[PDB]
Amino acid sequence: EIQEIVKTGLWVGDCFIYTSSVNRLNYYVGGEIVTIAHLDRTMYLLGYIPKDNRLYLGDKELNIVSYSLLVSVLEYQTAVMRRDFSMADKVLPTIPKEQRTRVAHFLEKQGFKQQALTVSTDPEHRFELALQLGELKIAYQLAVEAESEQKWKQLAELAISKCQFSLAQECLHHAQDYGGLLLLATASGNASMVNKLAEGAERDGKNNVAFMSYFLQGKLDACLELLIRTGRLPEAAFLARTYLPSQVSRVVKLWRENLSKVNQKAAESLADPTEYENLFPGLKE
Amino acid sequence: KGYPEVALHFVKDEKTRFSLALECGNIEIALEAAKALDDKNCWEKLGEVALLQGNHQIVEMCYQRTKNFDKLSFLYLITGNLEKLRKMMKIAEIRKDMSGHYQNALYLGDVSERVRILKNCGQKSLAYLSAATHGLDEEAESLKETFDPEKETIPDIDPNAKLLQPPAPIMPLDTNWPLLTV
Amino acid sequence: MVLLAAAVCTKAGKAIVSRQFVEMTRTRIEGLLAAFPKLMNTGKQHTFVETESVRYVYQPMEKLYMVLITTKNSNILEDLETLRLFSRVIPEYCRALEENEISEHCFDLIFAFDEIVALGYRENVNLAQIRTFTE
Amino acid sequence: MDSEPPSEISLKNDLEKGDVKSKTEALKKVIIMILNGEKLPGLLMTIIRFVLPLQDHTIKKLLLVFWEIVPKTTPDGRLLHEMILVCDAYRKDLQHPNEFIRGSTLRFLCKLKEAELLEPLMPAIRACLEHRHSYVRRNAVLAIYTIYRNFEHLIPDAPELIHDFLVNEKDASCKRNAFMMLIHADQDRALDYLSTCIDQVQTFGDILQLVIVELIYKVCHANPSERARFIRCIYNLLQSSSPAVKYEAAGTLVTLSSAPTAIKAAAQCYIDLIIKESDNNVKLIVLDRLVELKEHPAHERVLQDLVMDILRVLSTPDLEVRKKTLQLALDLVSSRNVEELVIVLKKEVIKTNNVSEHEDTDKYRQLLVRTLHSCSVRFPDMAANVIPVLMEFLSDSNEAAAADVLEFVREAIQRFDNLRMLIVEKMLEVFHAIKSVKIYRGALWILGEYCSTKEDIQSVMTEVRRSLGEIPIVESEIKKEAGELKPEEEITVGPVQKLVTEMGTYATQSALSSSRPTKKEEDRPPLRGFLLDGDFFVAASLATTLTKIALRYVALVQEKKKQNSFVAEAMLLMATILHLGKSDPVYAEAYVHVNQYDIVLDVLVVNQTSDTLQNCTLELATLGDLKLVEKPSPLTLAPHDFANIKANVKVASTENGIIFGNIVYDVSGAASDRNCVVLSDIHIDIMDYIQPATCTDAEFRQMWAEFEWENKVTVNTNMTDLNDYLQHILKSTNMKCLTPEKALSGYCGFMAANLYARSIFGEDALANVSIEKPVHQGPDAAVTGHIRIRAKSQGMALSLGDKINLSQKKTSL
Repeated sequence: EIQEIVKTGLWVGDCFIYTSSVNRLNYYVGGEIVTIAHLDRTMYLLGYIPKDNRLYLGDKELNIVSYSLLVSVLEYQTAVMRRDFSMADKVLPTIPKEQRTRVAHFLEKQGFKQQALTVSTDPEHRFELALQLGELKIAYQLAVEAESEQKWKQLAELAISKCQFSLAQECLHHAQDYGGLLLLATASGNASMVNKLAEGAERDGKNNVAFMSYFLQGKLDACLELLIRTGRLPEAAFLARTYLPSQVSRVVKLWRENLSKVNQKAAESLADPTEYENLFPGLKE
Repeated sequence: KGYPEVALHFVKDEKTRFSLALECGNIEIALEAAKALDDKNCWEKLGEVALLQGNHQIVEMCYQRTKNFDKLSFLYLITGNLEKLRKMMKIAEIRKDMSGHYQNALYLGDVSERVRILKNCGQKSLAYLSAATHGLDEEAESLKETFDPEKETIPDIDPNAKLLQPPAPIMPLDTNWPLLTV
Repeated sequence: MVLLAAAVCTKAGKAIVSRQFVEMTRTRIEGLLAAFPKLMNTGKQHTFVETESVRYVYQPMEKLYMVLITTKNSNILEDLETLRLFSRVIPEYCRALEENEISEHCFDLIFAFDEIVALGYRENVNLAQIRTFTE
Repeated sequence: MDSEPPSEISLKNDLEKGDVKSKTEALKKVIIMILNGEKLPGLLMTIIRFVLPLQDHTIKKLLLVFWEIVPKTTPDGRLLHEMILVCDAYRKDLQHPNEFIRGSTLRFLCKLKEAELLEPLMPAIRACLEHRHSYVRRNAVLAIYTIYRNFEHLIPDAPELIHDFLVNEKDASCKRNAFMMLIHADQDRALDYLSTCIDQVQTFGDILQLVIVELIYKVCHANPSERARFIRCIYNLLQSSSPAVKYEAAGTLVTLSSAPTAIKAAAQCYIDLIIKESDNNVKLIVLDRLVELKEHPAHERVLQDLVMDILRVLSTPDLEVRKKTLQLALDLVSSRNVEELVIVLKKEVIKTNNVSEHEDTDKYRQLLVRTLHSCSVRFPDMAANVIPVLMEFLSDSNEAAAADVLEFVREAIQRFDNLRMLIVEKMLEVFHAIKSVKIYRGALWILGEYCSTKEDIQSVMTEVRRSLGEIPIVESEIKKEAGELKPEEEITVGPVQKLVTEMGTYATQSALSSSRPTKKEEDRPPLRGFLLDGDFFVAASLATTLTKIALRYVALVQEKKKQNSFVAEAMLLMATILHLGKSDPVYAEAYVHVNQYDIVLDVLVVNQTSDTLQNCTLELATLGDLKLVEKPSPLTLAPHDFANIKANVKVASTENGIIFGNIVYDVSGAASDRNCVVLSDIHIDIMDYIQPATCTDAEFRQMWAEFEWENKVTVNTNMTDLNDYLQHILKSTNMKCLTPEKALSGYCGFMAANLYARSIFGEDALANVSIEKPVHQGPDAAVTGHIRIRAKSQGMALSLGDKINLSQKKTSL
């Protein structure tokens, strides 16, 4: 049963070309209704006269208007219906831009995402077909390594689903996605590719993203540094004490100085242990 | 007065009390004024000033009630606590703060904390990678088995290379940062 | 309440008769009706027009506005429909809209307003129903 | 009685009179005066006495009316009790055989959230438990819910009384008529019951079920209510690139712009969007779906393009629709905007083809030539199209018609070097019949640059050179122009060299050549002859002369950024330019204090005197745009009283009829001639009353033009930039420093602020603060700034002028 109502109709082969009460000229293939073309006004199918190379329509007038039937579209789609997807692809060089994407979508609806991918002019339709197929690599080329982050975020999730972490780390990189990218990445235990995607985070006040990156194998890679950058100077002093290479003396000073400028006088800090905070000789391991 | 003198004398308004505290740099009074101002913002800002006087116990309390468990989680190895660092992890687990709950597992020598939190997130992949690298392949495997398997894959980061960190060599922590106060 | 007030206005610069379902818009009713209905509710010959953050629905009758006001809304069809039913009920009481005759049948109109819209929720009315009350 | 606040003595008289009509009218008159908001308690005993038990509905209905709008306030005839004179004999009213009195009584009684009527409203649901109408059953579900709202969120209101206590809401679902006052907080069982009811609906009732519980699995099931929710639900299940093709949204949408052209213009926009989603470059913005109405098959009958032609407009429908339509042609089809703008421009620009597209007003013609021509400058393909169309523009062969044509094309040649060689011969033709400047200017430039190509030039130029018309600006343009390109490549009776001779004479020299030039004395004072006179180093030859200049284009010239361009189609642009896009002794002491962001005017009121000042009241006043947010409220100012009394302050209000000075503060006391005295607390200014508003560069510019701002002062302490003192002070005279009017460099760089306000004074206020901060060896006056000021009759101009100097107040009591 076909969606678009048949106001009048005609049989061209076993395919039914009909007019619709939407002014749509549609054709029935497969029990599926496709729109061959749009009628602008209300039109009736007089008949198909092979001579003129036309379908002859008439309005309210007992005169002629002509629509040539779009046979290349019809044959592509008919072949798709039959489940002769390859056959429909032979038709494709003579299906233009957006029409290849549409005919592709027909091919797809009937099934076979991949054959639809080759014919679809539009890269986006290829890109989605590639996610659907589960062809990560093909979807990856289609995104294209530099930008198209939206493509990559869809790919990155798809890659995590398949538990193919590898493709996922690359998608997230291209995506950028510092917050998400870090989560996959900081699971390293050696911080192998986690610093880059959090370099910014250090100084953006995305300190949290930054600390996980650098402290992951007993190393202070830029742990301290993230804390200085942000102005969370106390925290760098504190870190320095923790792992004691006694760097604390310098950090506490820089910090103490910062208290005097940032209006503290009764906790002013400019001493070694007298005015609140405590430089390294107060401190210990 | 930026070195309170006049300030000490009139302090009756919960705001004047708040103000007084940052101008000294001793935020012990701040928290109470901040309390009596009935407001969260004050607790996080005085907590930050607190970290500045040096002591993180006071920061924790504030930051906990402003609900910045994740800031705390970040602070905590920096501070060198491990007991307090665990408390933050749970109460940030539930928020699904992935830059809160997530932190602490790294910060202790073993990663197990993440593995469960991530399991609850449904982030099975992330949970396996974290666990596996520490040599907690068994937990990593649990996550794979409950969810989609395939743990074999080697990402741009390691999926099984040692994670071990010696957590905080300091015996007295920086929640216990020394102070005299003037 | 969703419906603040149901109000008959004269664009003389005053609310001629009006109904406050529960004590809220007393004096408030007159100032809103007086300013906004004068400009055609600030309309352009559109039934919905919103001004000073209050939805005004209206119909002009002479120098008078029959006005429904809301500042919240549950459905599109409903606001018009209470106004509409009101517009069947109002000429039975006052023979179109006109300030003096509206004034004289404050009781009639006001009672209909309570009956039509109860605690801001648009009930329904009809000219026969109205009769039992004023009997 | 429309609104008559003193009439309460007559109403009492009218309220009982032995004539039922009079009583009804009286009670009615009370209602209308309360609703407006006027005096009512005097009457109460009289009002209450006739009506109370009766089943006679009209008085009862009237009294029932007055109990929902003021019952609480009025107390002469009612007082305070559980079974007040609102409901005591209205238990009879509730229990009458006539549904109307019971129903009415139920309805007001339960409507109140009153606690002095809580008990009488509860079994008041009895009056409507039996349902003689749809109205009775609806009245009941709404009244039970209103009872639930009135302090009975527990067991006093939730079960059944005998059929409803919060259960009409359940019953309604399965009964013939629906209505669910159950929207929040009510029985779960009824909520569930409404779902079942979606099927067995009553349509008004369906809108009530539906506000509570929405989203269907179906298509529908029937009725406007379900239908209205349904389009919301559809937008969910396909959000993607707008609705595209509007759903059931279309019906309300037309009325949304009933005034009348704006609907079509909007409709045209959607229809264009819908056609296709193109590239989406500069004015190629069509979104929605890529294919849904395609574009451009060659077998499609009678094609998509027929609708596309409407959008190409001269005005072909009316102006609002026109502006939308030109953008819309550009939007579906072009390369950017350029392609379809050239087609569109070809139609609009002046020709010999149609005289419905040519006009003898020179600027419009000229502008139209520039619009067509800017497309070439934008995109190459257009150069080839433009030049032959431009020659058709010329063919009109009015002095002026040629003139406009010549003027743009000459600019195009500056861009388009020795590409437009072909045009020169066409361009000369109409240069001979002449009555204007423009024709001479342009022609002399084409014929001049183009000399290598042609050889005619003594003959063409010479008829004009000895002809008259208007010739100021002619001089300038001919001066840089006449010799150019190839040193000896012409000859008719004057080769290119005669032309250089001529070119020099026309500029400012003298020489017999082309039967002498028309004028020699140059255009506007700065231009003069001399530069070019020096020039022509190598006689009219592409080298480093006039030719160079001519066959080169000044700065960058690309796009439609207005660099040898004009930005789309000239008529559409006028509309876009228009769019501004604007966004008893008394003593007082006082200070202003702020604690926990509460701004208050502290006042201390002092009686230094032994004398009696009892009868002491304190008030802060509303002057105009100043207002009290709460006056000081103590009854202080007594024999030797010192008190601190706080008056809260606002700055923003609406003008009151009393004086408009500083701040009025009123203390009252003993005295009978001057029972009220006005005495002051510290300064507040007239300036408060101004209201701040802002301008953009377009609004500022428009207003500059609109009314004069010649008036200037120089204000000291404008040494500083815009941001510092000047902004803060300007703020207090409710002004704001917005956009610039500056032109900074190494010699220029006064800071310029465009100011705006819209004063509550019947004027706007504008100003430009120019800060004369030295960026030259000779400053105006060094640091300081001159503020050029206005207001709409420059009555606030002056406020800007002095309130940008200094401004500070403090005290320390």
